[PDB]
Amino acid sequence: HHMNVVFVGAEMAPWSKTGGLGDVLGGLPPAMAANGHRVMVISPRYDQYKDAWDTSVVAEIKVADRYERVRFFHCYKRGVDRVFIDHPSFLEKKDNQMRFSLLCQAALEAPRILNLNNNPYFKGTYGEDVVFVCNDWHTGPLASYLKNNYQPNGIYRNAKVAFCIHNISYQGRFAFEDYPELNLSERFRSSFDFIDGYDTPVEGRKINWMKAGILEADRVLTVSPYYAEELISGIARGCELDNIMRLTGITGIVNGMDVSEWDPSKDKYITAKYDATTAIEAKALNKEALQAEAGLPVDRKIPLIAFIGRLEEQKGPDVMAAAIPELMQEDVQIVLLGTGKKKFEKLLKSMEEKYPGKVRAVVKFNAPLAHLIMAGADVLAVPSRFEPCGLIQLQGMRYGTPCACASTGGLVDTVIEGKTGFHMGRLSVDCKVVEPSDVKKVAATLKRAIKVVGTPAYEEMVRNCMNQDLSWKGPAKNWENVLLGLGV
Ligand SMILES: Nc1ncnc2c1ncn2[C@@H]1O[C@H](COP(=O)(O)OP(=O)(O)O)[C@@H](O)[C@H]1O
Repeated sequence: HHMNVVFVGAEMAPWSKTGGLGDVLGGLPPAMAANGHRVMVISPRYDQYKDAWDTSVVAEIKVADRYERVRFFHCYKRGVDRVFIDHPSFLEKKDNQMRFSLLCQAALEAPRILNLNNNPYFKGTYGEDVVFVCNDWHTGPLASYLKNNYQPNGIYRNAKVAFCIHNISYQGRFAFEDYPELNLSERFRSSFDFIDGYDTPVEGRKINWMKAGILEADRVLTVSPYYAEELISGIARGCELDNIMRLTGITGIVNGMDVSEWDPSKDKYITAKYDATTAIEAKALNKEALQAEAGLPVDRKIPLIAFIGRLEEQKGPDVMAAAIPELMQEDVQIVLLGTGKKKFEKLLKSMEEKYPGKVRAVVKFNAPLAHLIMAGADVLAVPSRFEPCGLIQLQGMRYGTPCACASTGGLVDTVIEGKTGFHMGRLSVDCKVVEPSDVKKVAATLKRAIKVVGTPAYEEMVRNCMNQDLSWKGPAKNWENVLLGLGV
């Protein structure tokens, strides 16, 4: 009931963030700390971070051949030991395994060779009685490395490791010839062994970090009970890949959100701050502000749909694009924000091209506009092919922007038909294709939603969306309940 928890991962918010691998490592740790636990977060140091004080300690780490020395910078925040692995690989305007071999290894060092009494309730060295939580493929090998170099000769021993699957789309798939460069022994080789892209003319033996991660760990996890069930089942399509393997007894906990960064009542990018009680009328102002900014006609009576995502197959921009002509039979505005492929970037761009005054396709990392979008949009459209957690709909609801979404993944957990949004049905999972039945559902659902807008029930829906707790408080209790199971 009083465990030491060490979180490892490539990205770590606020410092190194892009996808919701960042947010997870930024928010879950302190929430877990606030539950009276010794909680640490090891991740690489990508830049010369300000509150990042070198604690001088250095390990030397065996990578391929070269013996590599790492610096350990520290910053101790929010009840949480934030540790940063320093090294010149971690600064690059290939040698990809190297860096994260570094990472997993260094992360095995910081628990012992660091004395850190900053915590008012816990002193000394973290110990060798740990629970490791490994995140995404980048940390796969850690479980392995621990059994290789520690458990045989008395170090850690009764410790355990949980592997968290943030997105099955990225597995860390490498040449099988590159194996030995991990200074792990053959026993573990079999766990990495992968037959990639079978039957297709590109099939090839491969090394798979996630696979290793998954197979070697004491407990496996993902970011959503429905996603867990989608995997355990068969739907395990990471798009290009499929099933990877008969996944076994995996466990899913819905993510929380960074409720401080996204807080309509304190947000500083948007024209009008609000809570649930003034949402409707402030959202109108934000909406018009948005309408201007997007050079669309300013009119609060026009329902505005929003799409915000990386323009990749997983987030269904092609599908969104196909549905536009249909929706343009209605008096509605659609604002899309994201950046990804070319084919999609121009798919949307052509849509703006065809209906100006009604469609605006924006292509950039405009964080300010995302906020503005969240504040002013009436519905968020999230036609995902697959969706492990989803941060966009959590953000949306926080801002009272109900969601019309694909009935896949974490959206099934977080978006309730009638209370906080509108399910669309599940989309064809053949990423490379655009099912006309899908184009139909998407269109259809969006039409319903926009018809709801600006009616009493809609305002209730908004209120529901705002009145949830989407902090890490509830999540963190679920996580710990799992980290309990692990005996340590
Ligand atoms: N153009 C953009 N500008 C600002 N933020 C963006 C943009 N595109 C995506 N995002 C943010 O990144 C996320 C998109 O999906 P993401 O969570 O990265 O999926 P995954 O974690 O599976 O990679 C959203 O949560 C959104 O807030």
